[PDB]
Amino acid sequence: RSKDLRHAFRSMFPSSE
Repeated sequence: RSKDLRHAFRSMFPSSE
């Protein structure tokens, strides 16, 4: 979704990585 696209920003962080 267009709102879920904001969750992709976390992938850049070390928490998601």
